[PDB]
Amino acid sequence: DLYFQSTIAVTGSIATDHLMRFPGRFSEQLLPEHLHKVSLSFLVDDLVMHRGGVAGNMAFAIGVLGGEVALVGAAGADFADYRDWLKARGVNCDHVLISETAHTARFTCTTDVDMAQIASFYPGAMSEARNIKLADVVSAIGKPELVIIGANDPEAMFLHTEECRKLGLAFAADPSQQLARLSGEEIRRLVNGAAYLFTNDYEWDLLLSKTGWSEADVMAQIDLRVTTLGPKGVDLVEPDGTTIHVGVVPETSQTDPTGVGDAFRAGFLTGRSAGLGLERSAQLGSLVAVLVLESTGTQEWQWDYEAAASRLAGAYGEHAAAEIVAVLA
Amino acid sequence: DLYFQSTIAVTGSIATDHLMRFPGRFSEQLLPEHLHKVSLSFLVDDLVMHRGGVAGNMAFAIGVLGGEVALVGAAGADFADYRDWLKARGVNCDHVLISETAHTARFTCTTDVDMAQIASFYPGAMSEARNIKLADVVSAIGKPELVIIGANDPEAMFLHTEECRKLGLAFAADPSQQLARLSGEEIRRLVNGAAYLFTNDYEWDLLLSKTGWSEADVMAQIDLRVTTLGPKGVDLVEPDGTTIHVGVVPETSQTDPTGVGDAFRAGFLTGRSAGLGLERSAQLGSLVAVLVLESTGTQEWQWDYEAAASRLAGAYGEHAAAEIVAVLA
Ligand SMILES: Nc1ncnc2c1ncn2[C@@H]1O[C@@H](CO)[C@@H](O)[C@H]1O
Ligand SMILES: Nc1ncnc2c1ncn2[C@@H]1O[C@@H](CO)[C@@H](O)[C@H]1O
Repeated sequence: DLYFQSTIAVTGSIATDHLMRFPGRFSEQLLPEHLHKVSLSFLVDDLVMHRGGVAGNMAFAIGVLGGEVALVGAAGADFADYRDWLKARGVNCDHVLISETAHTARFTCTTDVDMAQIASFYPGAMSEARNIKLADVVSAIGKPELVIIGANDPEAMFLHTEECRKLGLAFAADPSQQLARLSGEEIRRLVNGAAYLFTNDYEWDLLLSKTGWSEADVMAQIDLRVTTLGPKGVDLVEPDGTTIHVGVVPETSQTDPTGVGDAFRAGFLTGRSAGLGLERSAQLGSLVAVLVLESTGTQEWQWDYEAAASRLAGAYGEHAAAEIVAVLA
Repeated sequence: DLYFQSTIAVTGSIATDHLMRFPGRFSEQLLPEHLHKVSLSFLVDDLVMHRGGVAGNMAFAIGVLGGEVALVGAAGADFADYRDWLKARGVNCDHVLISETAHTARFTCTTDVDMAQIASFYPGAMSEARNIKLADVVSAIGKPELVIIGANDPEAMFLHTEECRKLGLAFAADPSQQLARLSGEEIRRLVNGAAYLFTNDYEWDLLLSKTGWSEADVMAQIDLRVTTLGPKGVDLVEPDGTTIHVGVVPETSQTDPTGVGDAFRAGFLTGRSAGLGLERSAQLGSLVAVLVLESTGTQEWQWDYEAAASRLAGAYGEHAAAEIVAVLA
């Protein structure tokens, strides 16, 4: 592709999140005989609304961190206010498709005492993301260094990936939130040639369960597997074997785990974009991740290059801290 | 209790239900390693709003069937319209507590291809049900023949049960939807002296799991256990052993399983109130149940004493049909 260069393009959902808390344990209610057919209803304690969508969340964090970033997804007419919120953190919202008729997607999530999460996602306007052409985005802003293919309209996820394939754009397969809806055929066609494959360990097992793939089958198709491991940090795997592991940044609170994955990805890719190695990028990712864990909502954390250095030092040593803080603003 | 007699009083929730469909299988996404901590998000196909709440649903069906019924629960100021809907089917709504400040409860439910259900319930005004005194209801309308203690504000469930205990009113323990939220101590104190204990088989196992009780411990405290069994119908158990079983009324469609339990209970109790035996009452219950299964929403079915006779005959024989249709309007 001989077109001019220029950014991270974040594709994926744009939504309003309704986050609720169940003051009990989901596992305790999940009987393994009855898992053939669940019958679950959780009386919640709390209900609160925040800006969301995987693409919204990732684009926001890249912007906070000072990265150049374009948000590419479909929203309802209601988007104008959310746009202003994103633009305030430097997010390019020019290529957001605004539906003439449909409402911005709605996420309804319940979190339990162990940070387990059970949620529904109503697409609304998201379904129109299949009508967005990345070719038009590239035309206007140049080739991005990376396109993130986040959870989105299932058809859009594939069309965007195919467009990256034919445009010769590097892409990160980040199907996370959609693995439950996507068939094994649908997951398989998103993976080949990915610079990065992002998931957590559950989703990793779900992917391999539904694809019929072994880990070896996947590593042959991708440049890097990134698998977050909850409290055990993150694994960075290479073509066949080499594995870098970074442990979490210890949390002061487990408030709300929504968007923790999105935040890690944004920090990590920002790190990678700034010439940081895999280990250092994952350490920065882990910090943004914990900042999200300690706040309610996905985009309600702050940046403060002083507190960042301090925390990174405390978890990873002062070499890590100094290396990360430097390659930034 | 030497106060004058008169009705079924239905206590439990009053809500707005948001019902969604996941065009996949929950079980297929539920990995049994990862059940320690789930991470589930379902892209849904459909979102629709209907009148709901266990008490709303049960009171509605008793009313449709021509029964005398009083609805006792807490709702928001928004209740006026829902009231008119209930009154149109003969439901006494005089003893509904209307919150000055809080919103009518919200149920958000996702149903999969196998009729499994995963849901959140936001109490809002329901929490004020703990301020309702059944003594005041009894004062105004006389002693009901039965009080149903449906899923409600957890504290209200117990206060209502205690009030039935001291007022000497027969009550049906129907904790179904709240078993997930209630502790084992909280479930245990709802059961003693119940004329009926209603659940499905999952909830039955959940109850015994969380109470630390054996089936024998429960049967010693209640007059009858009624355990619905999905496609395998319903078990009616007696103090120690005698078990009547009634199989389902074969469905023409599996549209929406929400409120199927509530409908069975309403039909069964209506049957019991009309001097029908346990078997005949469960057969009538099973019909209301299938009528709910075949419609979207909980209160969107109809009555048509001609089609009722026909269906009952087809499933249970024409003796059953004639016996049930007779003791009604
Ligand atoms: N199935 C889904 N499809 C697209 N986005 C989703 C889905 N489930 C959750 N999300 C978004 O992902 C979360 C953060 O990772 C929320 O902000 C929510 O809006
Ligand atoms: N946890 C709960 N507490 C009270 N009512 C509930 C709960 N979960 C579901 N419901 C109500 O029960 C359903 C029917 O049984 C819905 O109409 C819903 O409003």
